[PDB]
Amino acid sequence: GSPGDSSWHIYLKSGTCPFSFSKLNNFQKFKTICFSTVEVPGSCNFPLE
Amino acid sequence: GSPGDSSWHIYLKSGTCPFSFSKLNNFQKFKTICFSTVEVPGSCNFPLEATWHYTSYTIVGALYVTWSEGNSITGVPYPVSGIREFSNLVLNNCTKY
Ligand SMILES: *[C@@H]1O[C@H](CO)[C@@H](O[C@@H]2O[C@H](CO)[C@@H](O)[C@H](O)[C@H]2NC(C)=O)[C@H](O)[C@H]1NC(C)=O
Ligand SMILES: *[C@@H]1O[C@H](CO)[C@@H](O[C@@H]2O[C@H](CO)[C@@H](O)[C@H](O)[C@H]2NC(C)=O)[C@H](O)[C@H]1NC(C)=O
Ligand SMILES: *[C@@H]1O[C@H](CO)[C@@H](O)[C@H](O)[C@H]1NC(C)=O
Repeated sequence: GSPGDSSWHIYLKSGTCPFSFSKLNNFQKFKTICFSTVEVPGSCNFPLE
Repeated sequence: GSPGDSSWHIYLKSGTCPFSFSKLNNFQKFKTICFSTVEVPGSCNFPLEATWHYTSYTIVGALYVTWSEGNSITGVPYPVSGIREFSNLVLNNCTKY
């Protein structure tokens, strides 16, 4: 309710993917994506800090 | 018995290894290999993919492989049996030596 999170700063880093997270909303073209939050072989990652 | 697998297409992809899977049988030279199917630190991988008439894709497993460089172990296309020392030579028209 009261934002005790005013001091904690949680944000994304830049991992090993050959693109950025905040620039997927620009006109980037792919073939298929399938995001996930558990480990899948053959996949890069964005850490969380 | 009856091949219900006539519609499912399971095949390998190309992972992060600096060579290909279908070209290890050519005359590639290594030092030691030790293939495995469970996770070992310091090893690249070939993913394994499944699909139904190429509509939707999924990832099933992997193949893990280590190596080191050398000139001791050599791939061979097919196991010729009976020969004491493996060599081959084709004369008089165009080959790939
Ligand atoms: C500091 O204390 C105040 C009151 O003691 C907390 O305010 C309420 O705390 C309760 C229980 O934690 C919450 O259910 C209410 O939502 C809080 N009020 C509001 C307006 O949000 C306050 O949260 C405390 N600060 C913390 C825990 O960081
Ligand atoms: C579709 O049905 C037929 C018969 O109902 C299946 O044929 C046999 O199925 C049994 C049990 O599944 C197997 O033990 C036999 O080996 C099958 N026969 C042959 C010649 O293979 C058929 O397999 C079914 N198709 C499926 C399950 O995809
Ligand atoms: C060329 O190589 C082939 C190998 O398939 C062999 O059959 C043939 O006799 C050779 N010579 C000529 C003139 O085609």
